[PDB]
Amino acid sequence: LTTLDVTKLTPLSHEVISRQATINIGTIGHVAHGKSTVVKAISGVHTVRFKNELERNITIKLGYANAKIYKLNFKLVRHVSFVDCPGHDILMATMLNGAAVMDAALLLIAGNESCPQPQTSEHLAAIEIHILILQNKIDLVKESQAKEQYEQILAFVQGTVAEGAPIIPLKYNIEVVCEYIVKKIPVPPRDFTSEPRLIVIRSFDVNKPGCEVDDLKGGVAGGSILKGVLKVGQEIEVRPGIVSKASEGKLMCKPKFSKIVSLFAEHNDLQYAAPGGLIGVGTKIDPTLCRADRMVGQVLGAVGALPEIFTELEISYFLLRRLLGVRTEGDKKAAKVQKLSKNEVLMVNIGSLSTGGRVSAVKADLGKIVLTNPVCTEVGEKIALSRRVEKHWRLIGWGQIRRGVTIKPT
Amino acid sequence: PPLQAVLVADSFDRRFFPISKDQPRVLLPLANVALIDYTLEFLTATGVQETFVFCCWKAAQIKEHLLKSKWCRPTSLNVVRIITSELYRSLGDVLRDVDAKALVRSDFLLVYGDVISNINITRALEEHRLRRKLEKNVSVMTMIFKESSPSHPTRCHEDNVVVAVDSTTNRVLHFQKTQGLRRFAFPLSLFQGSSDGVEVRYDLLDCHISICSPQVAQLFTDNFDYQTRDDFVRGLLVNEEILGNQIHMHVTAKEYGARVSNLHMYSAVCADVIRRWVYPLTPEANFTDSTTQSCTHSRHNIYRGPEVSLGHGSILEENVLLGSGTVIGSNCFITNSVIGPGCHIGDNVVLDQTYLWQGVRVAAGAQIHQSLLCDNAEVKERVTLKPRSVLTSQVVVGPNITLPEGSVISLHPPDAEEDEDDGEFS
Amino acid sequence: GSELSERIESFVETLKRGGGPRSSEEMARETLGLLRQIITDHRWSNAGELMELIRREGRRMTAAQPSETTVGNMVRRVLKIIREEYGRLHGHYAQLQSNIIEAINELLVELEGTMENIAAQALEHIHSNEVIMTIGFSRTVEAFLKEAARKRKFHVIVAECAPFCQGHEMAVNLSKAGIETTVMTDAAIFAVMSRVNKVIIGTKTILANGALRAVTGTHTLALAAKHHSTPLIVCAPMFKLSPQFPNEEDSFHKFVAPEEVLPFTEGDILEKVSVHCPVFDYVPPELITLFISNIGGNAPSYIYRLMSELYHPDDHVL
Amino acid sequence: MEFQAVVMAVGLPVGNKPLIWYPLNLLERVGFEEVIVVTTRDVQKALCAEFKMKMKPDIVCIPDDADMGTADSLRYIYPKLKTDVLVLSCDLITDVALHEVVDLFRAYDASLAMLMRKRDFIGVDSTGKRLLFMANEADLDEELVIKGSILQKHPRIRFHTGLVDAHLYCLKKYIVDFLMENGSITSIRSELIPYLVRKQFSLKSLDIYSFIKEANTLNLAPYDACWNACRGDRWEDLSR
Amino acid sequence: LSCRFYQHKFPEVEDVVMVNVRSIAEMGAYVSLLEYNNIEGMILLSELSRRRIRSINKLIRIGRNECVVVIRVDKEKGYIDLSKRRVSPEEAIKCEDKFTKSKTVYSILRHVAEVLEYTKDEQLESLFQRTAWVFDDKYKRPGYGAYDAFKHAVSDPSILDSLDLNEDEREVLINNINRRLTPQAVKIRADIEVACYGYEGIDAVKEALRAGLNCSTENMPIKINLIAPPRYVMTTTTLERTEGLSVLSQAMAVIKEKIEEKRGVFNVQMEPKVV
Ligand SMILES: O=C(COc1ccc(Cl)cc1)N[C@H]1CC[C@H](NC(=O)COc2ccc(Cl)cc2)CC1
Repeated sequence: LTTLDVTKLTPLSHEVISRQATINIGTIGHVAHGKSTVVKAISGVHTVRFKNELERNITIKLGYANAKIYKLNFKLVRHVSFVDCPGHDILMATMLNGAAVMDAALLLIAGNESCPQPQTSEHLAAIEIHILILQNKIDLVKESQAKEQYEQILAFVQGTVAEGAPIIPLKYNIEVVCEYIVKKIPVPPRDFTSEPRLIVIRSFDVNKPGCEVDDLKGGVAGGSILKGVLKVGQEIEVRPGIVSKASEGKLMCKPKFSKIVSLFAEHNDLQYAAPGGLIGVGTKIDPTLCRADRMVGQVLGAVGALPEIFTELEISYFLLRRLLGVRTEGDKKAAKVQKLSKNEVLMVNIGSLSTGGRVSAVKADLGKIVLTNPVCTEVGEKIALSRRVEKHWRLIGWGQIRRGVTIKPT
Repeated sequence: PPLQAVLVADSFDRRFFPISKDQPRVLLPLANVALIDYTLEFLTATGVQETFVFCCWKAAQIKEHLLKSKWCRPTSLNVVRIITSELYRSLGDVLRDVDAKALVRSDFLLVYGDVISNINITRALEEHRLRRKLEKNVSVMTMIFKESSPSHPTRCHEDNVVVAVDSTTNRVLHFQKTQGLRRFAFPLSLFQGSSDGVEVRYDLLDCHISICSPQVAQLFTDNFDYQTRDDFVRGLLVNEEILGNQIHMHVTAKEYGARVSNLHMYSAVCADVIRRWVYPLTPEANFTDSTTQSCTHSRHNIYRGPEVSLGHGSILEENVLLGSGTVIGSNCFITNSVIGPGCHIGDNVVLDQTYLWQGVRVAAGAQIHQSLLCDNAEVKERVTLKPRSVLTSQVVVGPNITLPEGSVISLHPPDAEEDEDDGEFS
Repeated sequence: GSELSERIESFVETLKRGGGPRSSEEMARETLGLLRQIITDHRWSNAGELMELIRREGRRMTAAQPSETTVGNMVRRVLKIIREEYGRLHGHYAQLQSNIIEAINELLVELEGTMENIAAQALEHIHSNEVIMTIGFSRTVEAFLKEAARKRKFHVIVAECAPFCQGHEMAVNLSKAGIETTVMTDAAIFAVMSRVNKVIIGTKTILANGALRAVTGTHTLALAAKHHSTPLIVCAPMFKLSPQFPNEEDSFHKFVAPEEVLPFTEGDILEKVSVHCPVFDYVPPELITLFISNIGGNAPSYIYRLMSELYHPDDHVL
Repeated sequence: MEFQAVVMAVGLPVGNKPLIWYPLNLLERVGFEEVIVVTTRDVQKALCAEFKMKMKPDIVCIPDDADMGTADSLRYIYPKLKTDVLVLSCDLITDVALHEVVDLFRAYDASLAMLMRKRDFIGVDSTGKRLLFMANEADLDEELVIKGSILQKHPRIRFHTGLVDAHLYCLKKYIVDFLMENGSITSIRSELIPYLVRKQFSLKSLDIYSFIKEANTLNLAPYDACWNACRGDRWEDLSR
Repeated sequence: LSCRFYQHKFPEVEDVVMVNVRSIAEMGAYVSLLEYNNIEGMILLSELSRRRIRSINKLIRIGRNECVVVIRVDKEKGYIDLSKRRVSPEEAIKCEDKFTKSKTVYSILRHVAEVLEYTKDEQLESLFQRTAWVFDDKYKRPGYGAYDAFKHAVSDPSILDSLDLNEDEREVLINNINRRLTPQAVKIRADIEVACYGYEGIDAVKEALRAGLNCSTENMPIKINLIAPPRYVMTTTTLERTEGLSVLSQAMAVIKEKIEEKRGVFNVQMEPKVV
């Protein structure tokens, strides 16, 4: 069992006293529902199980799986939170939207062929950024795996021309990959002295059906901490809050303040919570205000974060010409990102906040997207812009927020 | 459990131009009764307990129209909830505001504000409820269709719908329209996913009364790109590996259900309401409580209001409705047409499949065929009209000036073909 | 106040939309219940004020469904009960109200036993080895035949109805009792009229001259019975008897949707066609031989006296 | 005479009994005093001496070539056919009485009548008798195509996917006249089905009908249906 | 096996009795008096209504139970004249309730005699005279007094101990009374949607739930359950449902006041209704 406490003044990222969430590691490869099996073989199958509900946003949300990589009755020093996202475009848009996201990219490549999925994964890893190549095609012939390793070495030579210098070609290979990740991936610098900002990615309800009147837990939200340290008992600050349009006009966003009653991770977490993992906070919020994936996209600040609820953001429209590494054998005008037309929906992924917005106006370098829900990240942060190509949200461009229409009710 | 319903009283397609530029398309009279009253009477004949009317464009006019109706009275069994906001401009925006407000509870109805129907869907509601109870909330939407013929004048080529469904459990597998398509292509995975039965249906008129779970509002909050109903169904049917959510279907063969989308659907639904195809919703039945719409029904579907003062030699042979206070001269010949209340008709006039609203004034010797005359209109003498001629909001047509076939006149220059005056030449 | 107005509005909307309820006896009983709930929760000083209140409510009740005249002549019978009570107490607030309440009570006792009296007098109109002809479906003629078949052996030809086959359920309900039911279409009526011994039917509304509106196709059946000189029997209770004259007021027939006659899947010919479906038909009194009610048998040249025993000529306009 | 039954032999009596005897028994049980049976020559050109050792009433056996299909065997017997053709095959184990497909051929004055039983998608009219579309998933570039005329004249088309072809056809004289006039057809099951199904989508036209049986099923040329031949013949040939 | 309902074999004058019509004659309607061991009576043709009556069968309904007032009685001649004209609807409802209570007491004593296996009618009549008619003569109320004594004995069995019938007959009568007339069970369920979209939302919700649970009276615990996130079910399983619905309404009003004091909405999804 752990031995953490509420006595801390200036913790570190590689602190062994917490042993819950030390660093985060992104995973984007050519898995096609094969990276979850690798995360279960590396960390555990039923290890990450805290609060389950109906899968609402499967392709839009990314799942974090903790792994306590120990060494030598073993001793644990640092833990790695593997971030698996359905579709590499969502993970690429989450990584290329600011700082402190996907610090250790894991390139789960296949030793079967050299198809375009690995090329798109390498393009997403180049657009995101320390890479970690790993072959998952186990149980093959000797000369066949040698030829596949030669083809992967040519692909890794092109990778090393861009950013490519990991080397790794069932449990023994997973243990060797975990030892190489513990020995190669350094500790990234995280700001712990700043205010705690918990961007919600998946909200849950801790109250069961037909519970007691006294034993009622409401508002067990879950997300990711950007920076700072969150302790139990601190009054959280929901930046989006309750958005109500009852005034027959512009919707008012009332910020709902709730004291953080507990910080419940996948394991028995302590009062202090650090960044780099799926942080679950059960506050003193109502069950109706925080339903199943209802309070998502809300910046749960701690000390009154400066980011106000913006309804219309005028950013710099900078779209790519073709898709990042996505080109089939036909390519009959498939990898061709069109211009920002009027009244077109786009998934702006500001950090972890993926909000849809319509293109109201566009003048040749400036697009004023009117978001459906209120977003509060920053005034000049790097905001992405995605577009559904064929039943899949793929990134189309990036930009910087030049202006915004803010609103703050009380 | 109660039965909730949402009513999109603002059709977001730019089709009724420039008719919807003065009063919206849900306030136009079919036979002296707006389509809002028809849809609300269909909802109370269904058995709903509370509705949610959503209107964006000219919403104050819709509000002042329906507050003086029968459904806003405290003795009404079906209450209404008027929700007014100029922010939304799509049905998906309406459903995501429903999800943000959390109005509905379970198995709520979805209807447009211009749907004419008399179907009791308690059987389809119980079928949807049992399909949700056995398969544990797998069935999400129950679309409703009417058995019709593809050559019928109700369904036009712009709104023809071809589906491919199952035969024994009637779940929808494919759904598309025929908007400029001589050859139709259906996917191959529908046979591999269901090896028990599959049937392609073209005999299905869409009535847009697709009852549904509250999970469609959740799916509209997830997918912001889904603008309306049909692209939502077309995206849900192709995204079956994740968030399956099979859509089921109900067919009606003994009851009527349709909507309007242009002048063709308006003419066909008006000719069906006059020919009593949407019984019990009948003009002489007076389903809304108003003294200015009380009528009597003679032979050959002749509908006569109070104080008409019919003249000598006037011939009403088939499918004629006369409003209260409509003045009709001598030697007229009216057939297959509806006349509003308080009109003035001249002498030696013919009316062939026309749609005359309130306050019009037709002089003597006018020949009007298959036209649409809106409120407070004026028509001079010695004029011959052609089919599909629209004049909106007091357009005066000068003497000795015939109109072509495709001719729409209004007070707005760039929306209509031209603007008229006391003289028709400019 | 609130309960009365919402029950009145629900009654008007139920008569406006469809057939609520199914049987006419439950509709008459709920009309008596609505009238007694109105008169026990209202205030009046003179009987003419109650007369005008019942007239104003009955105008709305006949404007809801003009084909359903059961509520209209029931309101008229209640009005003549008010008139007789004011006449016998004039030559009066709580005693008059109790007299009206007990009159409505004994009227409900009379209304509950119409079908049993018709079934009790069914034995003197049916002989053994008889050919019976019935159109449509009604519980009165069904109880008539199922009581006459308890001691007699005969044959019933139940003809279906062409807009909607309502005679099929009557045929499968009579064949469970074993009366050798023969089912056919509407087009064979004269084609069976050379062998039909007696025609026994019901009706929807007995008019004032002895005429009757009923389910459609029975005017043809009465014409064929007059052609073949077979006697006609009307098993009708005493609340289907109305003073509304046939050619006096409009909206005689109830026209319904033409989907039961010509379906919507017919094609492009549905625009250039005019399909009507009158569910009711008019039968003159000369084609009727005998009416059978709970008080016994009457001629069609006697119904006026029943008017003089049940309705006032000042209440005919309502 | 109305019909001339032809039994095809393409690449045979491997089972508990002769595989050619059951179509011959099905023909000679009800009518068919004149039976034409072609021989096989692709595998071995010696099955005629084995087929002439039976005890039927009248068999007409002819030699054939090695490299040949079904349409070549239809065109091979063209100067010796004078009436409607009723095509059979060797691997045809049918416990269904075939009088009903002849009733479907006669009553509607059809040009072609076939029998299927429970790869190939068969879209049939809602009555269940007249076929409107049929296609395999091999020789199609797209998934499927459907014209507007067949949906305008027939608004509901019921599709089946688990059907097999029992190879029981009924041909008209002008169909094999067109087959003799158009020698580009080699496989009659892929030519006379698809070209006539396309030509039916034209009033005055031709009619194609099919019956979907639910009692038994036919066999196959490979060894996939060879195990169900003896188990199907041990319980159904006792009444025959 | 039958007996009369009261200690008298014949009803008094102007006493409303419950009868069922058995046959129709020209002089009147032959009926049977159900609370006097099925003795034959007659409702007169002149007394069937206050209106001119054409036929006796128009308002008789042979097979239907009706309340009729006694006009003339003759114990020597055996003639019982009855009348439907004299009875009022209030007197008819009183006679219906009295006949229902007397029939319940008759069924209870019939079950007690069937448990005691008293096949003789004289021993069953002695059980009647020792159980119900003694209380009816003591309280001077036929039907009301015996039913009131049995309703008191279902709660407090000291009234049944005064009967000196037998050692097992009193226990069988007490068991039949507690099994027949003591069905004190009801469940007044109600749904209430109480929430608070404020600072201490869940704290104010728990405080309102504790204030609603604290207002529960004795032998009537208002159990609150979370049927939904925004909706709650406040059930109450107790007897005397006319008071239980008022207690549930008072608890809902107290919960609404506690929700409105802490700036929170409180809607009534369902009123107090029996399950
Ligand atoms: O069997 C039936 C069934 O009737 C039908 C059933 C269906 C149809 Cl579509 C048409 C008729 N009717 C019988 C009823 C007795 C009758 N008459 C006799 O049996 C005896 O004939 C006599 C004898 C003496 C006298 Cl006084 C009168 C008739 C024959 C026909």
